[PDB]
Amino acid sequence: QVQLQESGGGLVQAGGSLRLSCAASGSIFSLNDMGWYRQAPGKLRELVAAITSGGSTKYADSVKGRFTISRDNAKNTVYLQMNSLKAEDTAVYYCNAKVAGTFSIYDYWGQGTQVTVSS
Amino acid sequence: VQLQESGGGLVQAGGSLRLSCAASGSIFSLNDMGWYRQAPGKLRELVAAITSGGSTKYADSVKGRFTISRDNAKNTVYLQMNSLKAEDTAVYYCNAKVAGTFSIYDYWGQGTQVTVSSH
Amino acid sequence: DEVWVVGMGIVMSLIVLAIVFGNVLVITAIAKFERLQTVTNYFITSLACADLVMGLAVVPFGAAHILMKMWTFGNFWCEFWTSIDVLCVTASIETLCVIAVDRYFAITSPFKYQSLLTKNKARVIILMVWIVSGLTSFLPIQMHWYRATHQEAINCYAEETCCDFFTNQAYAIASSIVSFYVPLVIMVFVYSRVFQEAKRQKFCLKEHKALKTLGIIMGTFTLCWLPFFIVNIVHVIQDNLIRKEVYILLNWIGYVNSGFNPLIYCRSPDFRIAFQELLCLNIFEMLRIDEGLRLKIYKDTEGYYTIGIGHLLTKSPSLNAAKSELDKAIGRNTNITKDEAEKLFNQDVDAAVRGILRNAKLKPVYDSLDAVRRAALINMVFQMGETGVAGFTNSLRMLQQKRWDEAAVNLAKSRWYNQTPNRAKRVITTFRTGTWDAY
Amino acid sequence: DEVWVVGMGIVMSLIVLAIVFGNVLVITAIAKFERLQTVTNYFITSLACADLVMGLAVVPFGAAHILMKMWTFGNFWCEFWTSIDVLCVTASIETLCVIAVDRYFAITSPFKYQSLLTKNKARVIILMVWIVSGLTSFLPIQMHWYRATHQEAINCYAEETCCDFFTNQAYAIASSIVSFYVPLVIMVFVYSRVFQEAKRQLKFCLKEHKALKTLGIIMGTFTLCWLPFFIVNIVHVIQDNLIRKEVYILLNWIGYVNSGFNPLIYCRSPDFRIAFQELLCLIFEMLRIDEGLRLKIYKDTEGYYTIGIGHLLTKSPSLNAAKSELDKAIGRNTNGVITKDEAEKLFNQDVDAAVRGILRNAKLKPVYDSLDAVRRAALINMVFQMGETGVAGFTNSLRMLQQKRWDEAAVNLAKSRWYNQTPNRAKRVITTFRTGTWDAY
Ligand SMILES: CCCCCCCCCCC(CCCCCCCCCC)(CO[C@@H]1O[C@H](CO)[C@@H](O[C@H]2O[C@H](CO)[C@@H](O)[C@H](O)[C@H]2O)[C@H](O)[C@H]1O)CO[C@@H]1O[C@H](CO)[C@@H](O[C@H]2O[C@H](CO)[C@@H](O)[C@H](O)[C@H]2O)[C@H](O)[C@H]1O
Ligand SMILES: CCCc1ccccc1OC[C@@H](O)CNCCCc1cn(CCCCc2ccc(OC[C@@H](O)CNC(C)C)cc2)nn1
Ligand SMILES: CCCc1ccccc1OC[C@@H](O)CNCCCc1cn(CCCCc2ccc(OC[C@@H](O)CNC(C)C)cc2)nn1
Repeated sequence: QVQLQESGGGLVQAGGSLRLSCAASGSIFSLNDMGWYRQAPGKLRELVAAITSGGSTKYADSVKGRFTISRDNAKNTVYLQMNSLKAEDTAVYYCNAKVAGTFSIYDYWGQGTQVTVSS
Repeated sequence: VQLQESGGGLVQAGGSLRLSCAASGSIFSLNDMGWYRQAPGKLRELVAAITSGGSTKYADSVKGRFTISRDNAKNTVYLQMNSLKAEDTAVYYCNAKVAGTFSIYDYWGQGTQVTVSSH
Repeated sequence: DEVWVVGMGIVMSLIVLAIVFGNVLVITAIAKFERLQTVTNYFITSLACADLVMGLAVVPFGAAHILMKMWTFGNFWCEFWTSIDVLCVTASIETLCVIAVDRYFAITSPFKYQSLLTKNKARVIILMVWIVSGLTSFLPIQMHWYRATHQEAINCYAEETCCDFFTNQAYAIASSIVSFYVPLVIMVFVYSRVFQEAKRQKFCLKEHKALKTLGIIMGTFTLCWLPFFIVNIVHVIQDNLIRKEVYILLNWIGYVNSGFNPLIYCRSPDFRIAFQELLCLNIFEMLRIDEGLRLKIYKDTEGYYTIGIGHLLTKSPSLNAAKSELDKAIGRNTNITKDEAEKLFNQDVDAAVRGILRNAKLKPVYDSLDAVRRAALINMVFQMGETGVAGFTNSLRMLQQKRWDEAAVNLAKSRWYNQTPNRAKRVITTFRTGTWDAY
Repeated sequence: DEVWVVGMGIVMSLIVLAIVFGNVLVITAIAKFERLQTVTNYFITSLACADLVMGLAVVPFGAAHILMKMWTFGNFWCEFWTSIDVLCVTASIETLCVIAVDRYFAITSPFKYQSLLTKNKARVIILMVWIVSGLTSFLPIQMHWYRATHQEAINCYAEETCCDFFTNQAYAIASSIVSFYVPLVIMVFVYSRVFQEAKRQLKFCLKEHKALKTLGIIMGTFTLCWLPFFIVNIVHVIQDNLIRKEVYILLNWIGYVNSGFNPLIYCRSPDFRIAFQELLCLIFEMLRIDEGLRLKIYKDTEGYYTIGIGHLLTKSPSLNAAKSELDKAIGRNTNGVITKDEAEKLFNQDVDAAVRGILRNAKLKPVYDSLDAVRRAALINMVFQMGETGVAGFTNSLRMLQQKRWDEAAVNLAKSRWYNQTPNRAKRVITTFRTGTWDAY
């Protein structure tokens, strides 16, 4: 019953920068935990960054210092600022929402969006 | 808060039409609503008012020929004028009353015009 | 009667164990799994702590008191044993309605079933519930306000062998009201609107079934403690015909309720999967109920390659032809996610509603229906298409004529009503009533 | 000397007279006038009914007791008189505490000052507060749970002519806590976060934000009037009779005259003040404060024709050009006058300009992002007032602001030609620049 829409992917030369952004609707975005995942080719779906509704943020070790996750509750959107891009960062990036219901928390994913880097 | 009218057309006498009004900036649930008309050479006049609880009041000159109604889900209020007469021709305005701390405030839309055409 | 002594010992000891065992199983499950970190679960965690302290500090000593027919632990524990007793009972009834109110503000919020509280805000609430019910339960007892003045009490108060709870009837009623009836009444009222708002926006959706579980938690609680609390305000308003064998028996109905909640929680699938691991072992909503959701490709009732919430991928028998357009709609080559199954549903439903408005035999019918029976019409156009829904003009015009009971007898003779009868009867019954009673 | 007894009788009669007058006046306004039918005012009402009962049922008999030097009404009214006295003080703080919580659910919702309550829901909550407050006041006294067991209490309880309120040490503390302190500190806590979420979401310049201050004063005086009585109550009960009875009876009368104070705190609101006068025969919100709002064409400080919320019409001096531009802007023949809906439809458009016109202006964009949100608006204000023409035309402070040298940036703008024309709005925004806070709005 909630929806997610990524935006802002594509190509860029290595060392470039991108700003992926995901807008959510269907819940109080303030009370939800948010995070970004990527699925590189020939690899498994891994977390890159997560922001909790309280603000705390963990990052994937490969992207620590290069990517910054951030939140804007006024617009129901969460931002991944991909900086100092490397060819290894090539993956379909996913927006995740964790919405708590009665006895359990529910997971919600975006369609995804591609990021190709060039050495 | 802001109001947004729609639904003004030329109608032959005895015809009918309905008016719409969208609203933002408050809890449309809690606000009283109503339409007012003003014909050139005539002062602004109340035509129909739907209170927040759902009570309805209609002008005597138009009683039994007009139905004010609201849908708090879509944030709108409706007025189904039927049996239009040449006298009903006026500019119709949408009113929303939004209560504050010590006093209640008035808000109006930009306006729409209705004109009944004789033969 | 020594047979009675040992036999009751095993039952009481079994009772004490079931309380401690199941409640610790709840506290552990909510503490382990992140999937279970919800505000409602945090209230359930403290609710379990009330039942846990019952099974440790209350039910045992009361079991020892009965079979020994005498109090053994001196006077100091006696005043404490009954203060912890009241502390547990008052905290549960307050916490049970802090749930019913939290559930209410949630069903009037964008994500129905989503609490409006912060996890740390929910912690503070629980902290005050214990801090308040502790004041209103210990202070009256540690300060002697309950105490009676008949010599039979003044002697029992003096001997460290008698620990019977003699109370002046001012305490007996006042405390019975503020700490039981007042929260109980608020709860039963607040949560009743919760159930109502749930069907206005029965009991088939998952989180709906969860709210009926929250209801059963409240329900069995009131049923186990109300006899004790009823026959004690009458026992003071009318002079005593309540013999003590019965008062402590109806109170033990309240004691065993502490073992009930872990069992009741096995109604949630989410909790069972936690337990099993711990032991080494609205139109859109209406159609998800009766179309189901499946993330692969499956054969439906007529044999076609469907997927998701009842989307016919094809009529051809070749699964090559099923995938051929399964990936034509998603965007990738799926060879689909739960989120992909969702937006294909929201796009299939609108196709069935425009498909109702582009049919001159259905549009006049759909125009005159309410919100509910419109949804009942879209459920037929979804399962069949507007061409087949244009079929029974007899029923189609009976619905328009507002002859509901008549339209409901004709629809139950269609081939539709016997190829999918359980679902058909739900769409016809909501035609009849205009409400959501069947969904 | 009988001079004192008739002097206080006159002084006490007026006190009772003031209380009943000003509170019938308040109840009348909210009932007569349809503008004042707010949920916040339904609480204002029962607050005045609680003050009216004190003026009629309580205060006069307490005046008779002091002057007659004894209780002349028997022991039935004596226990009824006090159970009413405490009903009015508990039903009040329980309402002044509902206001503070209702105004909290109002400032966290889109319209910052809209109650989330229905009128009907507002008035079953009132009925509840009175029922509950009565059962936690009348019941413990009419059931004698307050009664002390020392000999003086016992002898006073037996004299039809003695009506002191001797209480057992448990009741004195368990009542003051549940009936006063608990709603007191919930109020002082919850409302202080109403005040700061207001100053956060931008002091006390908006009209409604002064209404919140007006409520805060009601609570503010109520606390100060009844708190000395309730502190000396606790110090005596716990320790010993170190409190005299003439000091206890005076500290009590401070909370007594409080009942006549709310109606004049209400004169702070323009709404009640014009209502009483008829009864008695007689950045968005930042610029709205600093600009004002006028529905007719006026001339700004520099002589230019302006309308609405500081919306410039034309640099031309021909009023006909100002009206012609205004008609093109509004889309009808205004003849110099517009409506509030149109005026801030323009204002919303005119603010959008002042931000885009600084997105595109030389070195004056880097200073914009060099500053925080509270100073971004303090410069969008200067643009709104003067465009990117003049605020870009004093780079001395612009560099001073970029280099975060604000104590310096604030002295330069205090000499700027702009300072001497609009001095007061000059320093409110200069302070918003220096202190980086909403302190001046
Ligand atoms: C706004 C908030 C107010 C809150 C209330 C403030 C708390 C204070 C009220 C406490 C309270 C009732 C509690 C009722 C239940 C309510 C609690 C429920 C809490 C929620 C869950 C019990 O108070 C207790 O009474 C006990 C007496 O047994 C005594 O206990 C121990 O005493 C011994 C050693 O202490 C020791 O031998 C033994 O151990 C106990 O005997 C306690 O010391 C004493 O504190 C007061 O009870 C009232 O006391 C009055 C005594 O004069 C009495 O009046 C009588 O005398 C009058 C002339 O004097 C005469 O005119 C009246 O006709 C007459 O009747 C009332 O009849 C009685 O009702
Ligand atoms: C009345 C309000 C109780 C209550 C209020 C709030 C929240 C929770 C509340 O309860 C929680 C129960 O878990 C309490 N367990 C019972 C005590 C523990 C206990 C039980 N046993 C057995 C012996 C009983 C024999 C007896 C008979 C009559 C007595 O006196 C009657 C009168 O004095 C008390 N009035 C009550 C009937 C209202 C006293 C003892 N001895 N001690
Ligand atoms: C315990 C909290 C009271 C309270 C609770 C809730 C809400 C509001 C509350 O307050 C209401 C005020 O309107 C005070 N009204 C009482 C004086 C009104 C009164 C005056 N008169 C005669 C003269 C009084 C002089 C006197 C002094 C000391 C006395 O001894 C009492 C002793 O117990 C002191 N302890 C108390 C502080 C609790 C008795 C009389 N007899 N009665």
